[PDB]
Amino acid sequence: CRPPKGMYLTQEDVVAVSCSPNAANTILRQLDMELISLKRQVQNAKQVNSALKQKMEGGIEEFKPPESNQKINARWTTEEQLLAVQGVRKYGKDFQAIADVIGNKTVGQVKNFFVNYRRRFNLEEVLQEWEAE
Amino acid sequence: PSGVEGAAFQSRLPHDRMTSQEAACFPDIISGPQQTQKVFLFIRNRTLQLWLDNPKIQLTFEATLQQLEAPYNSDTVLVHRVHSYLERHGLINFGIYKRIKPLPTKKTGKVIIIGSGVSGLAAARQLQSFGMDVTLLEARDRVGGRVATFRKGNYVADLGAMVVTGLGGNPMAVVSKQVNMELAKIKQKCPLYEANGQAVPKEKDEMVEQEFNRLLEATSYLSHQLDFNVLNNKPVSLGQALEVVIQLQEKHVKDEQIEHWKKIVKTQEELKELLNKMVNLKEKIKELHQQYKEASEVKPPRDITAEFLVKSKHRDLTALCKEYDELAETQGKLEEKLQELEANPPSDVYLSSRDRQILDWHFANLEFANATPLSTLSLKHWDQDDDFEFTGSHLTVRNGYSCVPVALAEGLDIKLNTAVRQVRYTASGCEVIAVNTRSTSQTFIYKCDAVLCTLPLGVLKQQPPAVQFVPPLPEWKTSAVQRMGFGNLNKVVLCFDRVFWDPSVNLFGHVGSTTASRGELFLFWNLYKAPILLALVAGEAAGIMENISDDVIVGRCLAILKGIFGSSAVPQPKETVVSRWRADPWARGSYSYVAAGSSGNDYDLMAQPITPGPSIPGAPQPIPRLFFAGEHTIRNYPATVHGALLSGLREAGRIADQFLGAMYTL
Ligand SMILES: Cc1cc2nc3c(=O)[nH]c(=O)nc-3n(C[C@H](O)[C@H](O)[C@H](O)COP(=O)(O)OP(=O)(O)OC[C@H]3O[C@@H](n4cnc5c(N)ncnc54)[C@H](O)[C@@H]3O)c2cc1C
Repeated sequence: CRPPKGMYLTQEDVVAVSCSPNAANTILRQLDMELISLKRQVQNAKQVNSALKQKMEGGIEEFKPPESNQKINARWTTEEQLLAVQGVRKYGKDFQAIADVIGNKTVGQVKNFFVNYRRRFNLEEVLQEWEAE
Repeated sequence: PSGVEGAAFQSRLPHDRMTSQEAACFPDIISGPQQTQKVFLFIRNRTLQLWLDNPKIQLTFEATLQQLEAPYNSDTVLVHRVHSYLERHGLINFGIYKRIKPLPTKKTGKVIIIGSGVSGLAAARQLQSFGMDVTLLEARDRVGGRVATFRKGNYVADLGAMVVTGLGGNPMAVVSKQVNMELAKIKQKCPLYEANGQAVPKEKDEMVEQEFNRLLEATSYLSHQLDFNVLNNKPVSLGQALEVVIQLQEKHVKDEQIEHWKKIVKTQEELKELLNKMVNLKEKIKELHQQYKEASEVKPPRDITAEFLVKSKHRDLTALCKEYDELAETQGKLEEKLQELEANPPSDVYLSSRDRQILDWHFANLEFANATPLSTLSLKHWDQDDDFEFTGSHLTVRNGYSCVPVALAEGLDIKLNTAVRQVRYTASGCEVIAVNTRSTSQTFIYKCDAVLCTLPLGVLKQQPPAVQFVPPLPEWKTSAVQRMGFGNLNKVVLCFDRVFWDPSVNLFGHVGSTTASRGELFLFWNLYKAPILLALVAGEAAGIMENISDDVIVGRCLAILKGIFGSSAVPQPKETVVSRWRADPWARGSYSYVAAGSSGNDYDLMAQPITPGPSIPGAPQPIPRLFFAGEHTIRNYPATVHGALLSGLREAGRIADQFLGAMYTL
């Protein structure tokens, strides 16, 4: 009913190999050429990838800034407000980043701040500015 | 099976159904109601049984009816009809039996039989048994034909037929009871031993073998499922189909490796692009660090935009460092997934060489069993006679198979050294012209009502003809003779003074160096009491080796065997014989095979008798005059002894029906 398991034979493949006396060799050579042509091609990209691995030597540890683990505190000092306004100019509504900058403010009190002072600091104008970039 | 069904089976008949042969003789019954059929069958099977239970004494109608019980012996014509049909068609009282009713004083009809083969002898016994007057004409100086059995001293070895391919349904079973053949089972275990001399290990042996068998079922799939049976207006051979399959099997191996490396490169391309992305992050990060440095080096107290500048760059930097750590994690994965792949590659190859040569032996064994190159077997039909294979272990005749023709020969008018040159068959009877093989100026003429021809297919195929038919055989016949295949295979007999081989092993194989020579000496049998080794040449080899001196051939054997068992252990042989069947002019080959382009049909065409046209024109249609038997005439049991033996039984039946008429049909 079906070819024994792991034997492979199709109408197309049988027709394919039979067409000509040599079609057999032909077909099997292309597969042999096409193999070496990928084996070499792997050889390259190995070296090539190994080149760029030499360029990443050391890693980025020597560039890791010192960490600041200062606790949240929801009391807005005037400079914290100022840092914020500037963040908006630099980040748009990325309130996560902005809070990262301010350092001791979660991501909400930032949205809060956004909508509390949005009139007095023209945070709409500050956004329109960030936007045009 | 047991009892009466046992007999139906042991007589190659379905116990629960009437055969076409039976339908033809008992049309009343088979058109009749079920009940009578069951009676008829029982009566048949029962009678068979009785014969089978004791084939050393003629089974008489009396003895038969005697032993039937009612309801069945109520119809005593049916019993006779049946008993008589079985006797005719040699399903009972065939072979060598003690005749209860000494032979009819006076004989009816005259038949000349060509060839003292088994087919010939079995026919001739029957016809004689049926009262006819029979003479056999044989070219050789002995009976048996392709049952040849070398004998010198205690050495005894068959150069033709030596196996009894199973007793389940084999007429030779019966004959073995009537004649002492010393049947010894053959232990199928055959260890192979590469070109060099080194046993093949279990692991290979089985891997390869199973591939062989797999490859065959494959071919079948092409044939039946994909209809791969013609190619460029020529019929596909088993060989072609095997190559094609092997090809495709290789093609797949490659096709898989390809798509494996295609996965490697594609994963490298993932890794590459990530490395650029990572090396440029390296860059931005390195620099962005600087700016943070610089901004942070400005000292407090600072105004807020400068304070912002530090903090801004700090986060912007920690952010990027995070991104890099992540990608270094991703990198670690692609790097290790890259190591899984070049660690776990698909199959390098389909078959090494060392295997593909072992596989070549599994092919020689097939070429040996079919007496022919697989380039020549019909893809569609080479194995049509498969369903009819017997049951039981295969066996050998340990005192030599010639014991059988010789037994059969006993009591027959056989003329040896008589070579038929011409067969003339006319509306009014036939004459056969023969010569003395010894001095061929001497001529004989034999007149007879009928001729039964057991001439080998090789001999029939011969050009120019060894035997002339007058008139010529009709084209329908002569085409079947071309279309059919008549193969070849030879044996070399090595008689030694001591056993230097394993006595618990009957046969063992040698693996040839090349495909083109997987035939040569590829198998050795150790089957006889005396220290004899027998070596087969199969395949394309048998053909070529026929053109090589014996000494050389025997050399090549000792070589092979020295390589297997060591130079100190391989004496010279005391005695050697070497067959050359294709050369042998009374055989011109070894046995039939289903050529590509032929069908089992041709075998039937071979058995159809020939009916000469009328003497005077306008005179009415004659009787059939020229009849054919032999191993090539019997579709379901070709190329065997039993199958010849049966063909002989068949034609005797048919000839007697013709010339003595058949009372049992009413
Ligand atoms: C090497 C070999 C091994 C075999 N092994 C086996 C086996 O293991 N098992 C098995 O079951 N079968 C086997 N066979 C097949 C078997 O031997 C034959 O099928 C069988 O013996 C056929 O008998 P036959 O009467 O049809 O033909 P034959 O036995 O050939 O008889 C025909 C007769 O015709 C005679 N003759 C030819 N030309 C003329 C003429 N012009 N005038 C008068 N007489 C003529 C011949 O001399 C011969 O005696 C084997 C055959 C060979 C060659």
